[PDB]
Parts: sequence; C-alpha cells; structure tokens
Amino acid sequence: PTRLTKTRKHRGHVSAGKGRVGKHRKHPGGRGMAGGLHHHRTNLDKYHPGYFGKVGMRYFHKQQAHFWKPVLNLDKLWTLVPEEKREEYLKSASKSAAPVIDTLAAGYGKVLGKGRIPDVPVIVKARFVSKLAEEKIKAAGGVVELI
Amino acid sequence: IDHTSKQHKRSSHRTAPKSDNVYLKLLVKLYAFLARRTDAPFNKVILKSLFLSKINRPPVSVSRISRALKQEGAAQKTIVVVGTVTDDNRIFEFPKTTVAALRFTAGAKAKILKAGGEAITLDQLAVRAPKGQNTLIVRGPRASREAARHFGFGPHKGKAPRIQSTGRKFERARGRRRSRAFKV
Amino acid sequence: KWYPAEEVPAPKQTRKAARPQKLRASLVPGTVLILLAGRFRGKRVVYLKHLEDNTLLVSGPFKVNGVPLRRVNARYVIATSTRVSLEGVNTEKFNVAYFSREKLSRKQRAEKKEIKAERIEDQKNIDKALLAEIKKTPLLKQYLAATFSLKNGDRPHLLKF
Amino acid sequence: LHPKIVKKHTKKFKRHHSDRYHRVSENWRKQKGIDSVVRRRFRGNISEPTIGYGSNKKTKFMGPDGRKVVLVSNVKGLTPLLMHTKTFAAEIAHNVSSKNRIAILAEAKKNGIKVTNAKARL
Amino acid sequence: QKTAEQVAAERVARKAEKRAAILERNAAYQKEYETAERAVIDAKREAKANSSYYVSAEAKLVFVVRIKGINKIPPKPRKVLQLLRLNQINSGTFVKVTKATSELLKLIEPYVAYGYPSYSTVRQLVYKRGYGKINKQRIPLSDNSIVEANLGNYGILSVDDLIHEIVTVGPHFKQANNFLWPFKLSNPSGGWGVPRKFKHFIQGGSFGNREEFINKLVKSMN
Repeated sequence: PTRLTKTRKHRGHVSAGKGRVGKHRKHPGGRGMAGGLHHHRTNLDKYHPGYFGKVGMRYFHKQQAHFWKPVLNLDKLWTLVPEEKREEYLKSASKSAAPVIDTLAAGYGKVLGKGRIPDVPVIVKARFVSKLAEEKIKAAGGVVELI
Repeated sequence: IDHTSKQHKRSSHRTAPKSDNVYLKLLVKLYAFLARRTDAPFNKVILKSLFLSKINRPPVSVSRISRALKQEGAAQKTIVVVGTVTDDNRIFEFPKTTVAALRFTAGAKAKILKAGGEAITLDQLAVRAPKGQNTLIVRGPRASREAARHFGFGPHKGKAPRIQSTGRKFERARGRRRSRAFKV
Repeated sequence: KWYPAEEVPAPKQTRKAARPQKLRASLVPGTVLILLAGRFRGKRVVYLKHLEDNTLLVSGPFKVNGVPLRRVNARYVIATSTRVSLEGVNTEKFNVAYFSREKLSRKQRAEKKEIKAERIEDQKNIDKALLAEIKKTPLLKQYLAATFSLKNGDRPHLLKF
Repeated sequence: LHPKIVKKHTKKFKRHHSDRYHRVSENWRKQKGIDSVVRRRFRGNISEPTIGYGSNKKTKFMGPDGRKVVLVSNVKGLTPLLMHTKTFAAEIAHNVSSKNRIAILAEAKKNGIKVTNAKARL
Repeated sequence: QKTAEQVAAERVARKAEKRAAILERNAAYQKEYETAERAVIDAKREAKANSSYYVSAEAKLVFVVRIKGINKIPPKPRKVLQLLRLNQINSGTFVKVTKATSELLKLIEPYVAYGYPSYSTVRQLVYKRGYGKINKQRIPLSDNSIVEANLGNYGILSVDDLIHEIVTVGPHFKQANNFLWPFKLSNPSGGWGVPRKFKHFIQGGSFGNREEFINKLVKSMN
C-alpha cells in the first residue's frame, strides 16, 4: 500500500522528513558495514562484540551431517508414542510389555534427559543418551537400547 | 501558563483494542459493560487484558493452568485466561476443571475435555461469574519472548545479541574473551 | 448511516417572572414631558397615567399643541420638574385595550383617515379639564404650545429641566 | 429555538501570493517556508486556518435554512429524506436530465422536501 | 421506581437538619472571629495602659499572588512557583507560614506579591473564585454539599467551614488548601497602584511581602 505509507503524508513538506541541515546525502557513513574498526567502532563495541578476529580452529569441508544429533528430551519422549495408543500405555505397561520408542525413526539422535517421565517403563531406542536420560529411564523401569 | 507536565498526554494504555476483530469487540462491550456496572475489580482486569496485543497475551499452557490449580485453596476455582490456552504434553494427569479462555487449541480443548473438564469462553464466564466469583486469573510469561532477550543489550548486561547465525565465527572473538583484547 | 431525530424542541421551564416597570422619580402624573422622539418630538406634553404596557399615556392637550391622547415610552421623554395638578381628570377607562390596533390587510400604495368619535370625545373630556388647570399658572399654555429644542450654548449634561 | 448559524470566519482562506503569481492557485496551502511571514503569523498577514475557526457542531454542515444538503439523483435517492424535511435539503445533482429533474421535483414537492437548486434551468 | 417521591420528603428533612447544624457553626465562628479580633484589640489596649507594648502575633496565614507572568524565570523559583501552584499569572494560594514556607517565599520574592489576608478577603475569594480539586478536575464550590462530600473526612461540612480552616489555620489546612484549587484572580481593577509592578514594597513596585496591603489589592483582583 502506497496510500498508507508515510511518504504520502510528507508531501508538501520540503525535506521528506529528512531534515534540512542534514540533507539526506547518499552514503554519508560509508557502506554497509564500513569503518567497523574506525568510525563505527562505537556501534561495533556496543551491540555486537566478538565481531573482529578469528576465534577457534577451522574445519575444512565440514559436512553438516556428522553434526546431526538432534536432541529429544525425556519430557517430550512420550510424544513419539502414537496419539491414540498412549492413553492405554501411560496407565499400565507393568514391565515386559513396554511401548518401544524408536527416536531415530522419529528423527532424533540423542535422548537427553530434561523433564521427568512417569513411572511407566518405556524401552527407548536411540543413537545416544545423556548419562541422566538413561538413569531416568532405568529408574522408571524401561531401558535404553542403542543402535 | 507554566506546564509542569506534558499537555494532552495520551493514556499510554490501550483503551480500545487496535484489533479489528468483530467478535472480540462484542467481548469487550460486554466486559466494559460489567467493569463499570459491577464495581468488581476482576472485571476491570479482564477488560484490560482483552485489549492487550498478541505479544502481551502470551499462550498459557494447560500445564501452567494445572499449577495454578495445585495452589492452596484453589483446586476448584475457575481459571480465567485471557489469551490462548495451548496444549502441553509434558504434563500428563491434567485435572478435572473449568477454564475460560479466549481461544483454545484443538490439543488443549481436547486435553481439558478428556479430564471431565470444561472449555469455556469469556461470555460464558460472564454468565457464571459476572463479578468474578471464585475465578483465578492466569497469565502467560511475557519476559520469555524471543525478542525480549535482545532488549537492553550492552556491556555487561548479560543479554542476547541479535544475529542471524550462529555459533563460532559469529560474534565470538574480539570483545568476547580476554584472549582477543577484552571481555565486553 | 445516521439521519438525525425529527422530534422538535421543548423549552426548559424558564424562570423569569413579569414584575412591573418601576419608573424614575421625576415622572409623577401631571408632569410636563418633552418627547425627545416621535412624530411630536420637542413638543411638551402632559403625563396623565402610567399604563400597564409600560407606556406613559400622554396628551399635552390636543387643543393646545396638536399632540393627541397617545402612548409614549418612558425612555423617550424628559421629565421636567413642572406639573399641573391632575385631581379633576378621569383617566380610569384608559388602558392598553383602548389602543386596540389592526395591521389591516397588507396593502401598499396607488394613492387623514378618520378618528373614532369616542377618541375625539375623550380628547375633549380630558382637555377641557386640563385647560382649566393650566390657565391658573401664567404662560404655561404658551409653554406647552412651543416646541423644545437645544440652542447653541446648550449643554444637556447641565440642563436641569 | 435553534442556535443562530454563525460562521466565525466567512472570508475565504486564499493562499499566500495567490494574487501575486498566476501559477499559484487560490486553494489553501500551509506556507512551509523557513522565512515565511504567513507561517510565522506576523501581524498584517493572512490568517492561516486552524481548528479554532470551525463551526458549532449543531450548526455544522447546516446551510442558511438550517438544513444539511444531501445529493439527490433519482427519486429513490430522495426517499430517505421524506420525514426529515426540516433538517435536510435535497440538492438535485448537476448531472441529471431536465426530464428527470421534472419528475424528481414533483416527488420532492409531494413530500415537502426543500430542494436547494430549482430554479430549474428554464 | 415506586416510593421515590417519599425519598424527597426523607432527604430534604435530613438537609433541613444539616442546614441547622451548618447554621449553628457559622453563628459560633462569627462569635469566634469577633472575639478574637476584639481580644487582640483589648490586649493591645490593656497592655498600653501598663507601660508595656503588646506585640501582635506573627501572621499565621499568607496569601501569595503571582505577579510575574511565566517565561523568563530561573529554574529554582520556577520550581517553587510550581509548588505553591502559581502556575499562571495573577494566581493565589494561602500558604500556611512557618519557617519552611517563609523560605520558599524568599526564593520567589520578586515574582509574587504576598501578605496576610483577612476573613473578608479569604471569604470574598472563596465564594467568588473558590473551586474544588475534585478527582483532579476544577470543580467549583457552587453549593456547600459538595465541599462536604470531599473534606467530610477532615470535618469541614460547608464552604464557610473551609474558610474557617484557611483563615484560622486549623490542623486540616493542608487538605482544605489542596482542595481549594489555586485562585485565578483577574488583574487588579484599580491597577497595581504604581508604574512598575516589578520592584518591591519599599520601592513602589508591587512585589514581595506587603503585610496587610494584600487585602486592599486582592479584593480588587478578585
């Protein structure tokens, strides 16, 4: 909408809302990140830090797949169990009949223990686990199978 | 004439909803009617909390609601939310309760109704509770928004700089460690 | 979208009573009055009665100065100090009705009307009595005939009338 | 018992230097000028229009009669103003055939609606 | 809806009771003023007989009229002219004199007139240009049942009963005078009785303290 934009509303007023001393010249501070170390350091020492120099080692040809491992919290965990078939399990698995949760197939790597599951046993299947995540599953009743 | 203060200073308060939303302007009208004529504190609150913008009415999780019930001497109170009530699967045993909200999600409407509870809307809340008899107003957490982390940035405020991406090679060197000049 | 309401206006119960005109102390019945304004401006006259429409019923005898039995507004008059005693004058039947009036038709143009017999007779019955009182004190009849006018070397703010 | 329709500032707000240069129109414009004597309100210059000048809300949009002026075009456009004869005053629009005017005016005089023009070409 | 015309016979009876109670105060206050006036006269006289000079008590109550208009005042006595609430020109107060408030008067001494008014003056102000500060808002004192509603907590159940609290400087002066909205006196009908308003009372000009020549003035500015 051009009607609604503020430049319509400026029409008549000399300076288009850019002032008269300061003119609205073209690139009066340089371009696009310039004088970062010079005359913008002020702004680059607030509002950014870290913004110069090279911390840390390199990785040539870092494929973004060896760095996959998307987490899954133990709170969430049960959501990977089907919606209809949940009502039933969460109120009575009673060992040796536990709803297997394949986190991998559900698109997760590490099961990683934030929240607090119920006392119902699970049998999780996962590529990784937090020390605690296991501890929380074992103490609940289930186990972590690795894959 | 010497003015102490700034003259014609506006409210600084949504007196009306900048929302266009027909129905919500019914739901104001009714609560405005009440606020005035009841002289119940509670109605003046609801009326204000209708006008809040979306940012300021953040979603109350049916988990949170549960906590606000587990409070002492409040397990039977009618939880008035003014905002969305969102489903939360981190909790399990969500108790049997009435809840007025502006909008529920089909997760949370079902998760309440499964318990034996009652998903109400703010008009139905008005019928049952004009003055706000046994209500218990819940608000979502306003300070935990993805913007508000960036708000008030600087040395050494302990806050989030605005960056698209990501981790290292992105505001982790000069001015983020003694080893590259200084630590902010 | 609106279109205003066509119900009229009822006026508020206004709090104004109709108390009577209190005149200035100079205007005592019998007083000679100079009409400042009107058909007979200048003409000294006599103030016979304060009528109910806040108008001084006046004559100045028509037989003396050609100023008839006539209403005159208090404010267009100067009360002189001089009076003629009005003990032998009727003035009872004179009132606002006496000067009933009709804005007849509303004709204009193309080309001394009359005067009712009762109007002329009541001129006489008042005048005839007045002339007897006026003839007592000297040159008063002569005074009433002549018309008032400010001369040069007059200063109305100092004329005591 | 209606308020007298006073207009505050009847004189037209002609633009500064409307007379001076022909290129400038008599239609109002705020002098934005930095110098400007109109802008600065120097005694002896034109009155710039201001909300102060506005007319009383009772008497606003009301003409000489005390009647708002609705633009009528056909008879069906006149039918909203039927009971409201004292507060409205049809103006049969410019762009209407003489033979249509004749029909509207009849159905305005039937319903007692004061028509502002008409007059009626002749 | 029904029995509403009986409530007129109810409430007007309670008001016929109040107007008596308001009368019997105002009769007493009149006795209080005339005796307190006399008792200073008598005290002056009795003492004069005995060789001794009786000194009058310092003026409890002071009335600050702003003189100078807003717009070239320094910051400090602008702040103080904001604390007395003399934000216009030609505006008034009643400031209960102390040391504290003497020294506020010493800051603004060339932008104000002031002095020690009288019942008469305080009376003439309050009936004419007396307004309340009623939910912020400049509501006038019109009818003494309004003052009653506002200040009824601190006593003060008529406009005259407020005047009392001003004139005498009662213990509820602070609420009476904050309820009384600042006076907006006109310009003095006589004139300032000078040529140059901004000078002080020894130098002709209308500013500063002028003990009792405030009464003469304000009665005109009213």
